Amino acid sequence: GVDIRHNKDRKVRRKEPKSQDIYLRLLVKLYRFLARRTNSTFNQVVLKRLFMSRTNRPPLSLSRMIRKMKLPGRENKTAVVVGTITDDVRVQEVPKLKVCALRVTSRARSRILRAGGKILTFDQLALDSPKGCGTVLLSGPRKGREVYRHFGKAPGTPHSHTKPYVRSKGRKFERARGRRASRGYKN
Amino acid sequence: VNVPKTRRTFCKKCGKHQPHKVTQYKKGKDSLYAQGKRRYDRKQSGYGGQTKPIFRKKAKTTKKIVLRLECVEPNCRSKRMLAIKRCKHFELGGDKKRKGQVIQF
Amino acid sequence: TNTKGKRRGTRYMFSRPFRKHGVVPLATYMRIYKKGDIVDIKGMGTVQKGMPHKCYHGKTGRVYNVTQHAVGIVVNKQVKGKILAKRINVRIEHIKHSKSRDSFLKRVKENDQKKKEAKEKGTWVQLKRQPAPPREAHFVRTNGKEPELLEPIPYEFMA
Amino acid sequence: APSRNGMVLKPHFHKDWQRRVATWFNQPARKIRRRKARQAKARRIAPRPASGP
RNA sequence: GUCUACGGCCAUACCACCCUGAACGCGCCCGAUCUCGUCUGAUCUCGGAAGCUAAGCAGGGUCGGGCCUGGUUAGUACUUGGAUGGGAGACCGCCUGGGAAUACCGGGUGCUGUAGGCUU
RNA sequence: AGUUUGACUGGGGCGGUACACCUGUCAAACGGUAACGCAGGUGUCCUAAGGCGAGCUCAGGGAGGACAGAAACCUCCCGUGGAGCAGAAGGGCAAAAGCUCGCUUGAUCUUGAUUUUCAGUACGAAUACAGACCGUGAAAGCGGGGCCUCACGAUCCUUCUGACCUUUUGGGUUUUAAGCAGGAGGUGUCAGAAAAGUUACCACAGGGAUAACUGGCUUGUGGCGGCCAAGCGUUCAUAGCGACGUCGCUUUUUGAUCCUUCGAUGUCGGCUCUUCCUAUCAUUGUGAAGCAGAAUUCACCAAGCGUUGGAUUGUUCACCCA
RNA sequence: CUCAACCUAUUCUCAAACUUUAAAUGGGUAAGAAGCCCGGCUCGCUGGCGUGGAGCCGGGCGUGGAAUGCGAGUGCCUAGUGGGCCACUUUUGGUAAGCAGAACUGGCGCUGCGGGAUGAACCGAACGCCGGGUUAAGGCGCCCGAUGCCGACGCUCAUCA
RNA sequence: CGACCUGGGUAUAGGGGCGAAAGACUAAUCGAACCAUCUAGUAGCUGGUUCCCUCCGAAGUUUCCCUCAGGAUAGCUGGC
RNA sequence: CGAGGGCGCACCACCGGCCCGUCUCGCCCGCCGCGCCGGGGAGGUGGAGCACGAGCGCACGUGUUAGGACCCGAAAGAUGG
Ligand SMILES: [Mg+2]
Ligand SMILES: [Mg+2]
Ligand SMILES: [Mg+2]
Ligand SMILES: [Mg+2]
Ligand SMILES: [Mg+2]
Ligand SMILES: [Mg+2]
Ligand SMILES: [Mg+2]
Ligand SMILES: [Mg+2]
Ligand SMILES: [Mg+2]
Ligand SMILES: [Mg+2]
Ligand SMILES: [Mg+2]
Ligand SMILES: [Mg+2]
Ligand SMILES: [Mg+2]
Ligand SMILES: [Mg+2]
Ligand SMILES: [Mg+2]
Ligand SMILES: [Mg+2]
Ligand SMILES: [Mg+2]
Ligand SMILES: [Mg+2]
Ligand SMILES: [Mg+2]
Ligand SMILES: [Mg+2]
Ligand SMILES: [Mg+2]
Ligand SMILES: [Mg+2]
Ligand SMILES: [Mg+2]
Ligand SMILES: [Mg+2]
Ligand SMILES: [Mg+2]
Ligand SMILES: [Mg+2]
Ligand SMILES: [Mg+2]
Ligand SMILES: [Mg+2]
Ligand SMILES: [Mg+2]
Ligand SMILES: [Mg+2]
Ligand SMILES: [Mg+2]
Ligand SMILES: [Mg+2]
Ligand SMILES: [Mg+2]
Ligand SMILES: [Mg+2]
Ligand SMILES: [Zn+2]
Repeated sequence: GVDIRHNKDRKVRRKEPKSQDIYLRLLVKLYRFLARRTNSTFNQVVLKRLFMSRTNRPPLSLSRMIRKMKLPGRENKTAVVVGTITDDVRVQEVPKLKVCALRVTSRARSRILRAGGKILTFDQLALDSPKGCGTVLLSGPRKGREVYRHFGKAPGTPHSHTKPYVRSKGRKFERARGRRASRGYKN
Repeated sequence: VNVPKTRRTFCKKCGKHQPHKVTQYKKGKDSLYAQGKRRYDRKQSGYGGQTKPIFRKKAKTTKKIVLRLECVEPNCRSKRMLAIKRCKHFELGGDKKRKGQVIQF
Repeated sequence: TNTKGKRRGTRYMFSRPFRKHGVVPLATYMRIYKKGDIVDIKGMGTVQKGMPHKCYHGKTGRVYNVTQHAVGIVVNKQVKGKILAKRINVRIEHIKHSKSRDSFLKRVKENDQKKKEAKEKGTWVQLKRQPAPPREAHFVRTNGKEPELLEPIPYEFMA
Repeated sequence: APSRNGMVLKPHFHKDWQRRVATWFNQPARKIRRRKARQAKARRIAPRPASGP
């Protein structure tokens, strides 16, 4: 026998979408071919993102996209997000944007198009830039979710600022002993 | 232990060290209208007997002495609670000890 | 079973060396400790204030904070299956500069100077250390003197 | 017993709740019955407004 | 070649006894008016300058004690890892690496920083 | 009438506390490390034994000095601490941390960080800071308790202290009550129920995680041997013995342990009956003697054959009669 | 004159809770680009000082500053377990124990296979279903594969080998 | 020949009765009858727990607990 | 292909900044109520915060829990007969 350990042999990663959506699987076929037959690493990143789950494909807001596309040298580049583009009602001026997204909210789409912008699907992006040249690959905030407030060190340990799980918030719900020096301790 | 009847210590109201009269704090009488006493009396009324634990397993033989300090400034009679360590015998303003003194025969 | 006393088992650990009791020499108070230098936590027992715990005696750390009489040291401690970096406040009597970092800084300065000089002189020189190589081939003269014959001695009962 | 992180839960199922359970399988029948009664009342008060005063 | 003031390392610097000490210096030394302390101007504090190197101090000495550093003890004691080695065991040998401490026998007996003097 | 009647534990009970802590050792030169391991300690004590500054030097010994002596006081000399520092122990400490004085209250008011146990939770204890106000000292500084390692305590309730503070339910005033912050009253089973027995009249769920009987390991104790040979044997170590020592064997004693068995291996003795062992009482054959004979004693080959009748006692054992 | 005590120089024998000296094995750290070297700026901290320290802004340096091996980093949810036992060595209590209790590594538990006749743990070696070859530990009179070698040298006679 | 035996009729009913007393007897049940229900009472304890192949693969340890046949906690595991 | 150079997603570490509580210090401002009125600043510190949203609904899986609660099992307790 050989002296090796087999507990890390199988790498845990998406090799395909768990989704049964046929349009998603079709453009997965398209970008699988593109990744295999081109040297571009953009295609590989896009394919692995297409495999991902919804929590790993967070929505990207219009404001965040505009802010990332306003950076110097990104003029006339295509903003590519593997996910949904969301309207942000906190912004008032929408510039002319060339955009490729898996999904676009109806209000975001109307705002982008009335601002003179252009919206593409991923097959159109493959026909436009097959190697992903002239693109800005964006992503929504991956940790912008409520669960990440509860993740981390336990709430009852020193120097932890993680939210606890409480059915209600109020002065009677997890505020006395272990939360203030007057009631035992605080940490 | 023995502590003098006066000491010059910090007064929070004045913001500086002032003389203070030192006395021994004694627990006041129960109000009978404190909310815990009211709840206890309501709970005890009726049938059911005793409804709260009765300790009856004492182990400590001493208490932490509490000194009641009062600022001697007439414009500031502010009081404070100072706790000293546990002692079996406590004296306030006793006679000072002497070093080169004969022990009484 | 064992007590949890802070100085349990330090009977020799915090004691002074033989005929080295008394007044602490003042160069120890004159040493300069900056942030980022490496110090060994000894833990002498003449001074009781600011004394490190026994698990830090013989450990080396990096200074991160300097106060009037003490320093803050980031020192690794192993707790079962994890190593974690503790921050301890130690008075300067219980630490001294680690000379491994001194030797390494000397070697870096030597390497930089030698590289700058070697580019100017033209030829190439070796900068990495290497492990002790196998011994070279050499000759051993006898100098006309026959090698001495060695014979194991008989056994005799000493005492 | 609590298991790792969680929410302290207080279910109100200590009181023989299974004897008092109100199923709603008669909800579509009740909607039909009320609708028919409304239609009959509207027919009864023939020109008067159906909803009432 | 040395000393004084302040020191770093803290006996190669300590301890015992003996010898020598030029010049500055350091002292011993003279006194209690003031300053200041005492049972006591002994110590401490102060004002001095007749005398003296007797003492401290410095240097040297001693088949000196100690201390420091070597050899020896000794590849000994002990020890990492190995064997279907030995032995009834107690223990012991070997392989693979590391490796002491006494007794005993030698050598040494302060180096030095800053500031300031003396030494033709 | 309802309920309770702790835990650990070489079974349980009784006994102890190894139940919360501290010192040295175990512990195998980092740290950690168990046993109802060993040697001990703790629930306090202190207005100074806390804080500064100053000045001194301690234990012990030697040599002297009226009463004065082995110890009363005074003087000189030696004195690395051989004393003292509240206590257990360990560490530490000499113009100290000890002793004596002087002045004092840093043993005060605050926010955080950190260390120790640790889950890197709390408490306790501790370290380094920072902000106040002070103490002392000429000052540098030192001090927020005790030279360091122990000396202690949640929720709820109560009590006190603090803000010309918040609420007290339609508004306002005033009592009252409720809060916010910090002390205290305590849980020693010391992360903290409010708690007496008995059951052979007993019950249930279980446990070979755990005792009482066999068996197994062991053999202290019991029993049986050997080696040495100071002595006993009128003399003579060894015919027969064997002190001081020392090496074994046996599992017919009693302990030790808890491996098997608690959905059960019927637990003393006797009676009945068979077989086996030898460490041989007799009988066969021998050797030795302090073997004249008779009797007896020691040893060898040796378990073929035999080893009984009764009084008392449940007895096994025991004792007596024959 | 003798015997004590006392002192001095020696002498025999020791320590888990003694120690001057003091291993082996062991524990920590370092072996660079987050580094090195130049200039400059900020500061309410510190201060004789253009001081000190820290922070910040530019610039230049690659011989990538021991060996060897390996792809790493990071998050969420989470079952079972929380009776252990054995062996080398260290080691405590005990007369000892297939006893009770620790340390280290490995194992059994969870594990079959070759060998130890037999056997949870010893020795070898870990396992998909097969063919060929070769070994380990162990063996080769017969059981029972293999010495049916003209094996080498000695030792030993046991009426409990 | 008696505090004698016995039929039938009556009275006493469950924490109650009755007992020349044994916790005896009270419909083969008595240190609290029997019947139905609350009730599928609770059980840290015992027993059982149903198809295949493939891959990964433990713990009997730390801390706290009226904790010691159990839990929570960290560790070790798997999956994503 | 490409030494170098640039813009830098998400995410991570760090430094700043902002909001509420609470301390320390301090000087201003506002007015149909000049007040025991109201607002502001700097420096620490407590918060399950902000800092160009990620949620909601539905379905499925796993885990925990209350329920007969994976299945079977007491000795008992109560009500009425
Ligand atoms: Mg595997
Ligand atoms: Mg202290
Ligand atoms: Mg209507
Ligand atoms: Mg000498
Ligand atoms: Mg060797
Ligand atoms: Mg060790
Ligand atoms: Mg250790
Ligand atoms: Mg002094
Ligand atoms: Mg302060
Ligand atoms: Mg407890
Ligand atoms: Mg058993
Ligand atoms: Mg015996
Ligand atoms: Mg004789
Ligand atoms: Mg049977
Ligand atoms: Mg039978
Ligand atoms: Mg025989
Ligand atoms: Mg064992
Ligand atoms: Mg098992
Ligand atoms: Mg395994
Ligand atoms: Mg196996
Ligand atoms: Mg086999
Ligand atoms: Mg065998
Ligand atoms: Mg084969
Ligand atoms: Mg064979
Ligand atoms: Mg054959
Ligand atoms: Mg034999
Ligand atoms: Mg009875
Ligand atoms: Mg049932
Ligand atoms: Mg409890
Ligand atoms: Mg069981
Ligand atoms: Mg920040
Ligand atoms: Mg969960
Ligand atoms: Mg059931
Ligand atoms: Mg009951
Ligand atoms: Zn006052």
